[PDB]
Amino acid sequence: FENRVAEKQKLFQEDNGLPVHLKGGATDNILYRVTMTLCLGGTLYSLYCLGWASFP
Amino acid sequence: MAYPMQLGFQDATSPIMEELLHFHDHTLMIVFLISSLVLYIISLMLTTKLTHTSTMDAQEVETIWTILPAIILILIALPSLRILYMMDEINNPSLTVKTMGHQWYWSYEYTDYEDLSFDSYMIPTSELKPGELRLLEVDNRVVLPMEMTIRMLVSSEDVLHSWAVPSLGLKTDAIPGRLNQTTLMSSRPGLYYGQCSEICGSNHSFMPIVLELVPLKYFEKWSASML
Amino acid sequence: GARTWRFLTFGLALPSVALCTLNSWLHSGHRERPAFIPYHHLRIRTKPFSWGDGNHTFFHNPRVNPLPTGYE
Amino acid sequence: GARTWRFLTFGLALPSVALCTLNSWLHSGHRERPAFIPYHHLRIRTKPFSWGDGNHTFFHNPRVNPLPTGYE
Amino acid sequence: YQTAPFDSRFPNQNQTRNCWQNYLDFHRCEKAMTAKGGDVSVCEWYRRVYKSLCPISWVSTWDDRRAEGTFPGKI
Amino acid sequence: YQTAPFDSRFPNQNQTRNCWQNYLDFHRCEKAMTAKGGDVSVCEWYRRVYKSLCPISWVSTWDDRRAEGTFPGKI
Amino acid sequence: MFINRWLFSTNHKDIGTLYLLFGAWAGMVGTALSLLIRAELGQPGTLLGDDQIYNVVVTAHAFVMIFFMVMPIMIGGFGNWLVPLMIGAPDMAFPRMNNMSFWLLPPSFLLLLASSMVEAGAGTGWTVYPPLAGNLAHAGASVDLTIFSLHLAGVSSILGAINFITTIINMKPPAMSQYQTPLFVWSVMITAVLLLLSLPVLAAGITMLLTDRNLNTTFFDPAGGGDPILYQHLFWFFGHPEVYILILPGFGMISHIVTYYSGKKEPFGYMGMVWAMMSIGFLGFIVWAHHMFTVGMDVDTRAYFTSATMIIAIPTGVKVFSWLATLHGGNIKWSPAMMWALGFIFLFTVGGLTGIVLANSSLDIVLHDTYYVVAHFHYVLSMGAVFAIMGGFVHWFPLFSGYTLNDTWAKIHFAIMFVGVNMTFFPQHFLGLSGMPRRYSDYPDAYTMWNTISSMGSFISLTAVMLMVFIIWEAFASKREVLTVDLTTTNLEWLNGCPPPYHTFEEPTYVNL
Amino acid sequence: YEEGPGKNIPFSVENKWRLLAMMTLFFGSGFAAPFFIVRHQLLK
Amino acid sequence: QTHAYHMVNPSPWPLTGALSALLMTSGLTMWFHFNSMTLLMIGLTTNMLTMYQWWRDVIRESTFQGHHTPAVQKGLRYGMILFIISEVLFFTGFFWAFYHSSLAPTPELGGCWPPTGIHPLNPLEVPLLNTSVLLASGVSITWAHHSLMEGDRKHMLQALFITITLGVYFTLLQASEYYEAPFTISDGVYGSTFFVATGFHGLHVIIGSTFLIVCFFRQLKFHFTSNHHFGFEAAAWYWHFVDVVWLFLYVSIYWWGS
Ligand code: HEA
Ligand code: HEA
Ligand SMILES: CCCCC/C=C/C/C=C/C/C=C/C/C=C\CCCC(=O)O[C@H](COC(=O)CCCCCCCCCCCCCCCCC)COP(=O)(O)OCCN
Ligand SMILES: CCCCC/C=C\C/C=C/C/C=C\C/C=C\CCCC(=O)O[C@H](COC(=O)CCCCCCCCCCCCCCCCC)COP(=O)(O)OCCN
Ligand SMILES: CCCCCC/C=C/CCCCCCCCCC(=O)O[C@H](COC(=O)CCCCCCCCCCCCCCC)COP(=O)(O)OC[C@@H](O)CO
Ligand SMILES: CCCCCC/C=C\CCCCCCCCCC(=O)O[C@H](COC(=O)CCCCCCCCCCCCCCC)COP(=O)(O)OC[C@@H](O)CO
Ligand SMILES: CCCCCCCCCCO[C@@H]1O[C@H](CO)[C@@H](O[C@H]2O[C@H](CO)[C@@H](O)[C@H](O)[C@H]2O)[C@H](O)[C@H]1O
Ligand SMILES: C[C@H](CCC(=O)O)[C@H]1CC[C@H]2[C@@H]3[C@H](O)C[C@@H]4C[C@H](O)CC[C@]4(C)[C@H]3C[C@H](O)[C@]12C
Ligand code: CUA
Ligand SMILES: [Ca+2]
Ligand SMILES: [Cu+2]
Ligand SMILES: [Mg+2]
Repeated sequence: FENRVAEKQKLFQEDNGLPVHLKGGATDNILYRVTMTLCLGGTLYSLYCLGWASFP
Repeated sequence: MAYPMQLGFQDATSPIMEELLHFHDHTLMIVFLISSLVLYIISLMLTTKLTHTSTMDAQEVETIWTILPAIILILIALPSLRILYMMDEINNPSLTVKTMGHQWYWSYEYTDYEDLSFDSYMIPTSELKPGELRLLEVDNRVVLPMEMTIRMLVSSEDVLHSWAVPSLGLKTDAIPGRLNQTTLMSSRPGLYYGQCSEICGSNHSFMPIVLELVPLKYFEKWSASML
Repeated sequence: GARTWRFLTFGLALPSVALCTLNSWLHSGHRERPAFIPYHHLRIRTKPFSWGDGNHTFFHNPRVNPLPTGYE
Repeated sequence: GARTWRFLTFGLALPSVALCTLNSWLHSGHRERPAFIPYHHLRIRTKPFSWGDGNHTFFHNPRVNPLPTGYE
Repeated sequence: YQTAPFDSRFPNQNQTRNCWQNYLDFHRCEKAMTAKGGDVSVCEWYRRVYKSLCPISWVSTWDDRRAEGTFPGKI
Repeated sequence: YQTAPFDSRFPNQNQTRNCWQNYLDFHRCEKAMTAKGGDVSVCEWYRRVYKSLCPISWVSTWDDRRAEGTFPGKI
Repeated sequence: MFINRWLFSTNHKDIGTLYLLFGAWAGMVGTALSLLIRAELGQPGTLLGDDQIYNVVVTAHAFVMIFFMVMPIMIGGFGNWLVPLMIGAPDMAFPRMNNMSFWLLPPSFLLLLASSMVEAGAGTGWTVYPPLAGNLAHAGASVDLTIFSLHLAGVSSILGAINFITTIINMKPPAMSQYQTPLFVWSVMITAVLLLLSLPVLAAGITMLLTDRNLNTTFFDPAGGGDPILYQHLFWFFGHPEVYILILPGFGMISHIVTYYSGKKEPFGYMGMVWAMMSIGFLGFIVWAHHMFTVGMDVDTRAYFTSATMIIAIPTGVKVFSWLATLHGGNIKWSPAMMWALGFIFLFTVGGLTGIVLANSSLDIVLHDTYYVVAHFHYVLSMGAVFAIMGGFVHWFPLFSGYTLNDTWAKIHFAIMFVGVNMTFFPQHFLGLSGMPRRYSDYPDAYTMWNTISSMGSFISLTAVMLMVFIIWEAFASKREVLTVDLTTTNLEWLNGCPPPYHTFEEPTYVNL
Repeated sequence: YEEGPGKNIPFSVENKWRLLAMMTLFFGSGFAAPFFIVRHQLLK
Repeated sequence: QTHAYHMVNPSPWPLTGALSALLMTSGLTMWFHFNSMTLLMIGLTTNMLTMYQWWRDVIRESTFQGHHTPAVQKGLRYGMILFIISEVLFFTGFFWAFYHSSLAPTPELGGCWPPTGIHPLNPLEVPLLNTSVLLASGVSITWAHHSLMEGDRKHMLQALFITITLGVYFTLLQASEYYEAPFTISDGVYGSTFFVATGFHGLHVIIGSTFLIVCFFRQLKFHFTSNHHFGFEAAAWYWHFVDVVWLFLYVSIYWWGS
């Protein structure tokens, strides 16, 4: 393998205003949307489960 | 038992409860004095227009602030530990009684000679006889001889309980798989009450202890009648 | 230095592992399982396990792990 | 720093020695000596000692160290 | 015999092992006295002491386990 | 009885504790049996085993020490 | 921008603000639970008709006040706001991990309120002792949800401890030694070390309880050779350090408040104050079995725990006398914050002294599991922690908000709260000495008068809480913006204005050697 | 981000009466919750 | 700024991590009580996604953006040491449970340790091999460290590969032991202490191995300099912690406890 760290330094130092979690490009957006949708949906599901379990 | 508007301990029924009363009086005098001194000194610091706001040297006063409290703690610990080692000293009990905690009642076993055992349940409020005490009476009291050294062994058949009789200075946890020992000696005949003293679920408030202390001859007649 | 720690890796550490592997592989045969006794301090069941039929441990081995009622 | 090790000396180490000195102080005073029993595994004499009468240990204490024949 | 005396082997608040040791001692002795058809009166001290100290439910459980072959102590 | 059988408590080359245990067991039993005025015959197994295993000089020394009150084992 | 700022924060001040809001809400929950306790005990006979529910209310009351009110306010709120400011640091060491310590608390709280809503709740006491807390006596999910609530609270505080220790050690000005950091910063460092060491032992213990309940382990079950008393050792090995965790940041805030309103540049005997907190922290690890004097331990063990426990009075007395010596010679400003701090010194002293009574195992036989213990800890912990929090809140409210409180209203609030807590808790000493057990839904008739008075006091404190909400509303309603504050030369947290900008110490302080 | 008094909080203080509503809902929800949990348990 | 510290970009991962903890705990509850694994699998997924993206971002901030000044690196060193201390005290609670049970065996066990009916593993067979494996891995990881400091890419990768291989070997040996063990977690306090203490240790071996694998791939991608490689140092410290916990388990549970 070859040392491509300089090319990643250039990408992650680009003056584009992106926060570090989104600065790799479109794939970061997709992974963030998957993670947040599973967390928020999972959390809504956990509240439904609480509602169910709160009664006989 | 406790009485209305009571401030202090139930009257001592055993020599070790007497000792604890005297020990508490000693320690409470100290608590009072230290509480009062701190309140007084707050008031003294707050009641002068005189000022001193420059750096103060702390070394000399910190000797007083450590030595005087050290002495006071030693003056508490000495009598404290004397009583602790008295309530450990070897005695010859003449009787062993077991109590087993349950959700929510006590059982008693007197197995020195015969297999005598019985359950002791709280008398419900709706069933109290006139002049009987709410939450404190039981159907079967723990009949014991007065003026004699008794070994109590305490355990549980379910969760933790704790077998307590304040006027005798007694509190011993009831732990399943463990047999805890305490010594009981009443100076007096009569009825002596206590209450379960480890949270054991919904009816923790409702499984009291009642000792019935009688002369040896009457204890023997009661034992004999049980046959 | 790196040279010294490589020398310890190949000259001491891995030879030790080779000798313990040989030791283990010499005593790897199956031991004869002991008679079943339904001791009350073993095969504890206060609540069914959250898998299978509730009565099998997670890495249950039929050859050496009896159930509360004995060997399968 | 020296400042920190002095703080530990005076704030932890010497207060510890003072507490253990109290503890020792309080539990001192002679305990009664046990009945003499001429056990053959104790008061060993295979050769006389090279001092005194040959029969007294180097820091012999008459109150608590019996001879082979019992307390002096 | 009035009750079990102080035993220097078991001097603290936790008397579990005192009960257990005297139950074992009684049953070991009883088995020794039956295994020559000997006499179980020899075992009486251990019987009185475990009967005095041991909870009835412990004695009853241990007895059941000896009969079942599941008693974990050596007799 | 021919000799002392294999004892899984003492499976190795050093048999010192086997001799010692059986000597203790014999004398503890003999004490428990003489004391109720029961039968020392129930102690016979321990006697045969310690006599088989124990050097004569050990038994002799231990007997002397029990008589002197200097035996360091509990009987 | 709202989600980025308040859900995705990496800012010590905003995270401190979230902790204060969280803790204030929790305090309302904990106060409502306390009033339900006192409504039941206000008259003999049953009110709720359900003593399992009473036990669930008492259990939840403790967990909410300790884990969701005191610790979030003192360490998450005051700690995050003040520590970086007092050492001129631009943020915490781990500003993103900081945000996760915050966001673990709402899920932790949700698990606690799920415990109370499913089955019949966890009526265990906050100690959660087996076998009552086991799968026979508490079958169903309630205790498991309580254990998981504590795991999330535990992780939140362990990561927060790592953050505070690292921040305080690594992020001071290069010239500033540990012996030039303010006492509040010392108090947080020491609290964080106690958290780091104690919470993992609790985590081990409650994990064992979880496995006994769900995986057929027998750590605490005598049928498998376990021991209920092992749970108590693990719990209290954490629990004693926990009570010092609850008070130490309070000690720090009191030192700053007493110094400030005495008009002093510095507390009396700084190095003795550091020594005293470190001594309390250390001794706090070797005393736990004073919570176990009735379980059947050996006499020599009881003698050791009595003696070790009493030693804590010595460093504690140095702090009390040092606060008094900081007042000495002051130009005293009778601010509401000063009132809270003076109330603290007295009420803390009373509760500490009843602790020394309880340290004596012999007497503890008769006082254990009675209202004497409840009286002790509501003085030293409930009033101590609460009075330090209220003093800190009214002192630093203008720093955090940019707005002033009405000082007359704040004094009224103090007066009501002082009467209420004393009327509530002082009579519980009498109930304890006369043998009323704690954790009781009902009591023999003899105990009626002092329980009646105690319940009347609880309503007085309710009136104070409601007034406090009004006082906070009035400050934000009126918008009196801070102009000047005195003594900034010895209170660095004020020197960037009210409120300080989002980013402070972008250019660090200059401190030479 | 907005800086200064009234701007460093996740709630608005622009209108004291809207603020009173938000603070009432906020503290009142916390205070009410245990009363409703007790009711929920009693109603089983 | 004219300080050397790191002002971190606003991040969603604290909130996703906190919610992952809610889903894993409510998930365990729903598995233990309500016979369902759904919430638990969502929580495990979101936890793994959160850890992946958070630690990715730390690599972006350090290797790619240059935010790890000496002051920042010194902070992370303290952070990792304090984290390891918290993990030592967690293990201490399990050792306390072990010694409590084994030093005072109750009548239910037969009043002996091991309990009646427990046939312990021979500590001289696989447990001794496991000991040689983790000790050897401590030697190989030290070789990796020195190779990196000396600027030797090939030998750092070989030494780190050997370390990971030994970690995997330990894990497969322990999995085999678990299956072959004639006692279970339900075999009273013997099984309880054995499986919970060695099980949490095996979890930490899997975590440590995963950390070393992350370091292996970062090294393959030339992230580490001969002077700046804190992720490698942290993984080495963690790995030494895992070894030391094993040595205490081996002496306590396998050897003294047999
Ligand atoms: C910090 C801890 C703390 C606090 C503050 C309190 C506060 C109160 N507690 Fe209690 N309590 C405990 C900890 C606490 N408690 C614990 C640990 C138990 C043992 C449980 C068990 O046995 O298992 C217990 C148990 C206990 C009992 C014994 C129950 C029994 O044994 O059956 C009683 C009885 O009256 C009681 C009453 C009260 C009352 C009336 C208040 C309050 O009403 C007193 C007044 C205080 C307030 C009203 C709080 C005000 C603060 C805020 C609102 C925060 C504001 C925030 C900002 C300014 C940012 N509590
Ligand atoms: C803020 C929290 C806090 C603090 C700081 C303390 C401080 C102390 N506590 Fe308390 N304690 C609790 C919270 C706290 N406690 C809680 C919550 C429980 C119950 C848990 C439960 O069961 O639910 C409890 C229970 C508890 C028990 C168990 C009682 C039982 O259950 O039977 C004991 C036993 O010794 C104890 C003692 C002490 C001692 C000696 C101190 C010392 O640190 C106090 C030292 C202070 C002083 C002494 C005052 C100032 C000193 C001077 C002015 C100098 C001069 C003084 C002398 C010479 C004496 N406390
Ligand atoms: C091979 C080496 C390492 C392998 C790791 C384990 C693999 C599966 C599970 C992984 C998680 C393990 C961690 C420790 C938890 C408990 C048990 C784990 C030990 C284990 O694997 O034990 C097994 C049982 O697992 C069981 O019950 C069930 C196990 C699954 C359910 C566990 C759920 C409990 C989770 C507890 C969460 C607590 C988290 C703590 C957070 C603290 C933060 C402050 C043993 O098998 P057995 O058939 O009884 O006997 C073998 C007979 N031939
Ligand atoms: C307070 C601690 C300091 C100790 C100093 C005091 C005493 C002498 C010096 C000690 C040197 C160390 C060890 C030598 C061996 C024995 C002494 C052990 C310590 C001691 O002092 O033991 C005493 C016996 O001393 C006796 O026999 C005394 C015998 C004196 C002669 C010693 C013989 C020397 C042995 C040769 C040394 C060889 C070293 C070789 C080095 C290696 C080279 C390759 C104990 O007194 P006691 O009355 O029996 O019991 C107390 C009853 N109340
Ligand atoms: C199938 C798998 C099942 C198991 C899943 C469970 C979890 C497994 C996770 C394993 C941990 C992976 C951690 C990877 C960390 C990568 C980021 C990293 O290493 O980041 C480094 C900083 O260290 C840092 O933050 C240090 C970060 C330290 C992280 C410490 C992690 C330990 C995590 C333990 C998890 C809790 C366990 C508790 C269980 C009860 C970056 O700095 P450098 O290396 O100097 O580089 C910069 C140079 O290039 C410049 O020249
Ligand atoms: C039953 C199940 C219940 C369990 C619930 C699990 C709880 C929560 C879900 C966990 C999700 C974790 C997600 C990853 C967190 C990584 C944190 C991390 O690595 O934090 C680092 C700091 O901590 C450091 O180093 C050293 C510390 C690293 C810690 C890693 C996380 C450990 C989590 C669990 C451990 C509890 C402890 C076990 C002992 C009790 C980085 O700090 P940041 O502020 O980010 O950046 C700073 C920048 O300068 C970096 O460039
Ligand atoms: C993107 C965000 C994520 C959103 C989350 C999506 C939620 C999915 C809803 C599915 O609900 C499931 O329904 C199953 C069937 O109805 C249940 O099966 C279980 O319950 C059954 C009840 O009949 C039993 O047969 C078994 O225990 C078992 O199959 C199970 O508990 C439950 O989870
Ligand atoms: C050819 C390649 C060069 C790496 C590079 O410099 O880019 C080499 C250098 C070190 C090698 C690794 C090390 O030799 C250790 C391992 C050796 C095994 O036989 C194969 C996998 C293994 C993990 C190797 C894979 C690959 O061949 C690597 C990565
Ligand atoms: Cu039985 Cu409380
Ligand atoms: Ca009532
Ligand atoms: Cu404590
Ligand atoms: Mg108790």
